Amino acid sequence: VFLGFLGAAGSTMGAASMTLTVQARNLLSGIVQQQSNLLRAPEAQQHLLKLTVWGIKQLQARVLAVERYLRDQQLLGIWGCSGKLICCTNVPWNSSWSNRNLSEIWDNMTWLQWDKEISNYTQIIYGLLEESQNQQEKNEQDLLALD
Amino acid sequence: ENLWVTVYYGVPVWKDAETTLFCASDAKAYETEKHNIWATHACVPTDPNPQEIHLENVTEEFNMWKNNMVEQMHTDIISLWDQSLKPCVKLTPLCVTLQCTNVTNAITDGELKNCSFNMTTELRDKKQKVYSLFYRLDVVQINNKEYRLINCNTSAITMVCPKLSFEPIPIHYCAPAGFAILKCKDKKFNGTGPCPSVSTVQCTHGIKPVLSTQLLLNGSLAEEEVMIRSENITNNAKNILVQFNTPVQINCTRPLNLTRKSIRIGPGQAFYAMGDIIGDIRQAHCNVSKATWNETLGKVVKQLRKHFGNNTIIRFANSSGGDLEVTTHSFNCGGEFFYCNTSGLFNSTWISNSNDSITLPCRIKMIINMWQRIGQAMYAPPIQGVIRCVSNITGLILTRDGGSTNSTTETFRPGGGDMRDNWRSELYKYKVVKIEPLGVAPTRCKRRV
Amino acid sequence: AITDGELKNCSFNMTTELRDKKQKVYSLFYRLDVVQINNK
Ligand SMILES: *[C@@H]1O[C@H](CO)[C@@H](O[C@@H]2O[C@H](CO)[C@@H](O[C@@H]3O[C@H](CO)[C@@H](O)[C@H](O[C@H]4O[C@H](CO)[C@@H](O)[C@H](O)[C@@H]4O)[C@@H]3O)[C@H](O)[C@H]2NC(C)=O)[C@H](O)[C@H]1NC(C)=O
Ligand SMILES: *[C@@H]1O[C@H](CO)[C@@H](O[C@@H]2O[C@H](CO)[C@@H](O[C@@H]3O[C@H](CO)[C@@H](O)[C@H](O)[C@@H]3O)[C@H](O)[C@H]2NC(C)=O)[C@H](O)[C@H]1NC(C)=O
Ligand SMILES: *[C@@H]1O[C@H](CO)[C@@H](O[C@@H]2O[C@H](CO)[C@@H](O)[C@H](O)[C@H]2NC(C)=O)[C@H](O)[C@H]1NC(C)=O
Ligand SMILES: *[C@@H]1O[C@H](CO)[C@@H](O[C@@H]2O[C@H](CO)[C@@H](O)[C@H](O)[C@H]2NC(C)=O)[C@H](O)[C@H]1NC(C)=O
Ligand SMILES: *[C@@H]1O[C@H](CO)[C@@H](O[C@@H]2O[C@H](CO)[C@@H](O)[C@H](O)[C@H]2NC(C)=O)[C@H](O)[C@H]1NC(C)=O
Ligand SMILES: *[C@@H]1O[C@H](CO)[C@@H](O[C@@H]2O[C@H](CO)[C@@H](O)[C@H](O)[C@H]2NC(C)=O)[C@H](O)[C@H]1NC(C)=O
Ligand SMILES: *[C@@H]1O[C@H](CO)[C@@H](O[C@@H]2O[C@H](CO)[C@@H](O)[C@H](O)[C@H]2NC(C)=O)[C@H](O)[C@H]1NC(C)=O
Ligand SMILES: *[C@@H]1O[C@H](CO)[C@@H](O[C@@H]2O[C@H](CO)[C@@H](O)[C@H](O)[C@H]2NC(C)=O)[C@H](O)[C@H]1NC(C)=O
Ligand SMILES: *[C@@H]1O[C@H](CO)[C@@H](O[C@@H]2O[C@H](CO)[C@@H](O)[C@H](O)[C@H]2NC(C)=O)[C@H](O)[C@H]1NC(C)=O
Ligand SMILES: *[C@@H]1O[C@H](CO)[C@@H](O[C@@H]2O[C@H](CO)[C@@H](O)[C@H](O)[C@H]2NC(C)=O)[C@H](O)[C@H]1NC(C)=O
Ligand SMILES: *[C@@H]1O[C@H](CO)[C@@H](O[C@@H]2O[C@H](CO)[C@@H](O)[C@H](O)[C@H]2NC(C)=O)[C@H](O)[C@H]1NC(C)=O
Ligand SMILES: *[C@@H]1O[C@H](CO)[C@@H](O[C@@H]2O[C@H](CO)[C@@H](O)[C@H](O)[C@H]2NC(C)=O)[C@H](O)[C@H]1NC(C)=O
Ligand SMILES: *[C@@H]1O[C@H](CO)[C@@H](O[C@@H]2O[C@H](CO)[C@@H](O)[C@H](O)[C@H]2NC(C)=O)[C@H](O)[C@H]1NC(C)=O
Ligand SMILES: *[C@@H]1O[C@H](CO)[C@@H](O)[C@H](O)[C@H]1NC(C)=O
Ligand SMILES: *[C@@H]1O[C@H](CO)[C@@H](O)[C@H](O)[C@H]1NC(C)=O
Ligand SMILES: *[C@@H]1O[C@H](CO)[C@@H](O)[C@H](O)[C@H]1NC(C)=O
Ligand SMILES: *[C@@H]1O[C@H](CO)[C@@H](O)[C@H](O)[C@H]1NC(C)=O
Ligand SMILES: *[C@@H]1O[C@H](CO)[C@@H](O)[C@H](O)[C@H]1NC(C)=O
Ligand SMILES: *[C@@H]1O[C@H](CO)[C@@H](O)[C@H](O)[C@H]1NC(C)=O
Repeated sequence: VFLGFLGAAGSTMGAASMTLTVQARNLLSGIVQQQSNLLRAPEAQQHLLKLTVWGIKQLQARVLAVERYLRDQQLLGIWGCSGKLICCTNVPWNSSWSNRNLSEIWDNMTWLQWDKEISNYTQIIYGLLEESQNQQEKNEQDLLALD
Repeated sequence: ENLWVTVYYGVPVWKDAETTLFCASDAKAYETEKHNIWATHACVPTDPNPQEIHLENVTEEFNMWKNNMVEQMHTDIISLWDQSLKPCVKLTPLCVTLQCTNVTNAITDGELKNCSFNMTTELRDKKQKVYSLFYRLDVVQINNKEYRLINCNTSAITMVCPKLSFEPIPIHYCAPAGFAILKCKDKKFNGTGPCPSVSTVQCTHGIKPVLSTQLLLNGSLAEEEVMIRSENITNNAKNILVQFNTPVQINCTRPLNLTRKSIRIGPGQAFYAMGDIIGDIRQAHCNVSKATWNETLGKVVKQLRKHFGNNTIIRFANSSGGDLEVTTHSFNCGGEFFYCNTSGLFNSTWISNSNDSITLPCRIKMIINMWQRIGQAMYAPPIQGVIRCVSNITGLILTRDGGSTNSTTETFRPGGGDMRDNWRSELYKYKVVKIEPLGVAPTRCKRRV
Repeated sequence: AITDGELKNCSFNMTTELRDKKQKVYSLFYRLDVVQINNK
């Protein structure tokens, strides 16, 4: 079931992982409400300057929405999994990062309070993702070619 | 347990953010409609279908006293007026000497003055005598007798174009992609702390920009009871926002009839002035009903006493000084600028136990300076015919005196001049959030070498 | 008494507030920024 944009914000990590295509298409293709910026046929002079001063403020939010989108899509290409909305990266979950056990996480926690606990360690979890992919692409695949 | 990171994109989580929103006004054909300063070249036609996706289990913290939507609405309003008035004609020739006189022959309490001055014809070497009918607030004395306008020292009085129209039209504030707006639906929300019922909205409801003081016209109502709302209630310098659950109607008029002259200035640029009183001289006034006003104060007193004490005496006084913008009630209706005397509404005591309307006398001036910028002033061209207005009063802006004595008698006065109380009383239930799609979580997946 | 002057002391008309009345004003211009037409 699709509840609309952000509808699974209060559900569990287990029950909100059904709805990942909603916050992806409304992260870019909610811009269909902004393509009206090709306005109606304007009249003569007298506020020809007001037409372009407010034209940039409409276009900074168009360009800024695009070039914050690509750098988070490219980062999945560094880790080895581009395109896929679910990928698996083969990096061992160090037990100093977090806690309990696998099963009280997906059943009675939400993603918001989960993001709080693991935000403190996110720059070191992103550190091992670009290292277990580089070891595979330049070492393993060119060795399994010739051998 | 030996687990492996998996990576999820599209996960519904948020961080708080600050950004600039979309004007997003409503729109029609408007094929003959005059360019309107509030929208036109700023807005885009509105999504006709907002979807209010109700969230489950979410409890978010809002704060209306540190919001940025109020702080950028006050900046856009100055920038919407300052960009429309670039092409408009300056009234630099009218800083001359005026041979004026009274209009009536028997003074009872006069209002208008009848003047005379020179003005260029088509060919700009010939001068002719022209007259007009200026109000006495907009004319000061130099030294039969000789008068001049109120601001020939410092200001360039820019005549507002006649093809313009200033009027409340509902603006919908929208967020661009990657951003979202959250609306509270709790009916006891005093303005801070957790809101246990949150729903994401694409675009807010249409607020009607009306610039008034001491009273909030055409606002949004409450839900069950009267909602009293302030920041640090024991602090004197903080205003007290009041919001009604039922509207209190008002009826306003200018009962004298007027026409327009067409005194030209230059090639293609004319000037409008008051010409004749076709009828009889009458004071502009406004009516508030009395039995509805005395019951609407029966609720504001009732829930003031939960903040101060049951056995206290609550009194209303009227004012203590200032300019016309903060001692009186300002409008913008029908194209003119009314400043009504409200010392008849805010006058009663409360002691903890049909058709007669209250009349309010009202002044008119046509050289206004809004936001008091140095050396700038506007001018409203006269409207042909009598003016009629009907409005609701939904809310007040009181303030508390509070010196250090021991008495049990509080006194509350209406308050005026800061426009951020008009906007903060409407966008209180909102907050903008950011959407962060990437996330990490442990599982048993293993890339498969 | 001239030793080698630099400044010059001038006089001209200027509009008051009301732009039909003219008054005498002065200033002190350098001699490089003033040229001669034809007291004087
Ligand atoms: C609070 O809200 C109320 C409710 O909307 C609002 O009252 C509205 O005031 C406007 C003022 O512009 C009214 O619009 C006028 O209505 C009269 C009715 O006969 C028309 O004649 C007018 O048409 C003229 O409009 C221009 C004026 O010069 C001209 O260019 C044009 O050619 C016409 O001559 C105009 O439509 C509106 O009708 C009322 N609304 C209702 C329901 O009566 C009030 O103004 C708000 N309060 C404040 C302080 O703004
Ligand atoms: C608007 O509503 C909010 C919440 O409904 C009010 O906040 C509440 O403020 C009181 C102030 O006394 C807080 O009580 C105090 O709590 C602290 C511990 O936090 C304690 O040390 C004090 O002895 C006292 O009990 C109360 O906690 C707080 N509510 C919440 C949920 O935290 C706020 O006061 C209201 N505004 C006005 C103007 O009334
Ligand atoms: C709020 O989240 C809970 C998850 O804890 C949703 O599911 C409820 O979970 C409790 C405990 O697991 C059960 O006792 C309830 O029966 C569950 N609800 C239903 C409808 O089965 C809960 O649905 C969410 N809140 C709302 C209003 O939907
Ligand atoms: C035109 O009306 C004004 C407004 O009443 C009259 O103003 C008076 O001006 C004198 C001059 O000092 C004051 O002493 C009075 O107090 C003013 N008010 C009244 C009611 O007299 C003015 O006199 C009128 N014009 C003429 C020519 O009489
Ligand atoms: C304002 O003053 C002007 C003149 O200063 C008045 O216009 C005169 O009205 C009489 C009517 O009895 C005519 O005979 C004159 O020819 C008019 N003079 C000009 C120059 O047109 C005007 O009536 C006065 N307005 C009011 C309201 O008293
Ligand atoms: C322009 O400013 C002057 C200076 O304030 C005004 O003339 C009067 O000047 C004396 C002494 O400087 C003050 O004590 C008076 O209060 C001034 N009168 C007023 C009404 O301010 C002059 O009137 C001003 N002109 C305009 C058109 O405002
Ligand atoms: C205000 O004055 C105007 C005239 O300046 C009045 O308009 C006139 O109304 C009568 C009666 O309908 C017509 O016979 C005239 O042709 C109208 N004159 C013009 C120039 O249109 C208007 O009715 C007055 N308004 C009020 C409320 O009395
Ligand atoms: C404000 O004016 C309106 C008219 O525009 C008044 O409404 C009328 O009130 C009388 C008396 O109750 C009724 O007989 C009429 O039927 C009403 N008009 C309509 C169109 O319904 C209203 O009473 C006035 N308000 C105040 C406070 O004076
Ligand atoms: C309401 O405000 C007015 C002024 O805003 C006050 O009027 C003054 O009243 C005193 C009498 O106590 C007079 O001597 C003053 O001349 C008045 N001021 C003016 C400018 O005329 C009034 O006191 C306030 N309160 C009430 C209950 O009317
Ligand atoms: C606002 O209105 C009140 C009355 O509704 C005005 O108070 C009057 O002030 C004059 C000035 O001396 C007195 O002659 C009256 O007797 C007062 N009326 C009452 C009922 O006391 C008040 O002055 C008005 N505001 C302003 C700024 O003039
Ligand atoms: C001003 O207040 C009146 C009174 O609420 C509004 O008119 C309608 O009044 C009826 C009463 O029979 C209510 O049931 C309606 O909900 C009111 N609104 C509408 C849109 O019909 C009037 O709308 C108010 N003015 C504004 C601008 O909202
Ligand atoms: C003001 O100073 C100038 C600069 O010295 C004097 O200019 C002289 O102008 C005459 C006119 O032809 C020349 O012949 C001289 O060579 C200039 N210089 C000197 C040093 O005399 C001028 O004379 C002075 N003004 C008056 C009124 O004497
Ligand atoms: C420049 O010239 C002006 C006049 O042309 C001088 O101003 C006069 O100074 C005397 C002082 O003795 C006053 O009595 C006069 O009233 C002033 N005149 C005016 C119009 O203000 C000024 O002193 C000269 N400057 C220099 C540096 O010599
Ligand atoms: C786990 O994390 C801690 C601190 O972040 C680090 O010292 C340790 O080497 C990590 N790895 C293990 C225990 O395998
Ligand atoms: C996980 O840990 C909790 C507390 O640390 C414990 O109660 C539970 O038995 C553990 N095992 C599971 C959920 O299989
Ligand atoms: C986050 O990091 C700070 C700085 O080391 C630390 O004090 C805090 O306890 C950490 N919080 C969590 C939940 O790990
Ligand atoms: C309003 O009604 C109350 C209660 O009936 C009464 O005490 C009071 O005198 C009335 N008038 C005013 C101006 O408060
Ligand atoms: C004031 O009145 C309210 C009304 O219910 C009551 O709850 C409260 O206890 C009273 N306070 C005092 C101090 O009497
Ligand atoms: C202020 O209140 C007094 C006392 O009720 C009353 O006599 C007076 O008329 C009121 N003032 C106005 C302007 O109505």
